[PDB]
Amino acid sequence: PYSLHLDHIIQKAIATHQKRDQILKDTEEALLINLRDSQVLQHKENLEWNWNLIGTILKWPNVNLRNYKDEQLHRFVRRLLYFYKPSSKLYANLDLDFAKAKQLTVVGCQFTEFLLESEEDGQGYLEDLVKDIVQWLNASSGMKPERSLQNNGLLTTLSQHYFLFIGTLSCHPHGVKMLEKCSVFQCLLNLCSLKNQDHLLKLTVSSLDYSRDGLARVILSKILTAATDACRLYA
Amino acid sequence: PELRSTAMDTLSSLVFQLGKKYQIFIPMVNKVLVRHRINHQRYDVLICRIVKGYTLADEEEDPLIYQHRMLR
Ligand SMILES: Nc1ncnc2c1ncn2[C@@H]1O[C@H](COP(=O)(O)OP(=O)(O)OP(O)(O)=S)[C@@H](O)[C@H]1O
Repeated sequence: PYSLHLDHIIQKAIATHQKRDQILKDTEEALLINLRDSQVLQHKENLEWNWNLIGTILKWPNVNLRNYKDEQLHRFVRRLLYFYKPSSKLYANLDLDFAKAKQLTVVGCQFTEFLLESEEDGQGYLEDLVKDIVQWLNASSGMKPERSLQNNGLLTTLSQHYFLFIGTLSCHPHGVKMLEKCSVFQCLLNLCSLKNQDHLLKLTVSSLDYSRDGLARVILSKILTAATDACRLYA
Repeated sequence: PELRSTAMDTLSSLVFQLGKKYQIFIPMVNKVLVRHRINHQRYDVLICRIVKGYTLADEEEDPLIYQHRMLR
């Protein structure tokens, strides 16, 4: 898979096919060495961080912000949250064909699932991130009277990858609950009815997860039954 | 005890070419690594991307293809 949506789809299908029919500890020391060499806490300048090391801290098994209560890790996740939010205008402004574009998106997906990996301590960051995402998507979709037109910013920058975060938020059973705690599914339900933007329905119909029964199949059925004819054909 | 860093760098440069073909060797080397408290940062990055998935296209890739695509 060349793309990152089809990659997540095939990985989720392989994961559920493996899950239907049935590592190092590094407590506090090596974690501190890895977050020291990661260069996130030394300086706030973006694009100079060591993103391989960030991916290795976020994808290590037993570090999940629930068993290692250290203030440096909270500083690290707060800096990554402020970088990844679209309101701060840092990640959502880098254009396509970038030198490191797929890596930042992969790190973002594993970061927003790492936040969900602590279901009792990872609310204050995840709720803020998904509220900022739905705020940006309501601002760009046309639910506001300011401009109702930002197709020139979604189509050529990395800010179109914020559906993939919702995609990797939609697979887990605790993910749909957090996604419905904010007004995300209703926002896509109102997005289904508009007539001017057809690319957003292509983005949301190829990102969500339809493995289990819920509100994700209702959006797919609403696009399939009542939508634009081109979007209906693509669905 | 003195050839640890050079052998770990050689091991990291070797397992960068091997994709999921090295996943069978990880519990064999992990005993020797935790026995003498050997920590290498690039090897940790590589085995973190090997055990837990990074993407699907980069794992199990011809290394000459990568060297050609990075030379350009
Ligand atoms: N480009 C940036 N990347 C990360 N953080 C930034 C960036 N630019 C400004 N910041 C600020 O850094 C804040 C997060 O830092 P904290 O998690 O509070 O760690 P900190 O070291 O206490 O920060 P300060 O500035 O010393 S209070 C962001 O919410 C912003 O206030």
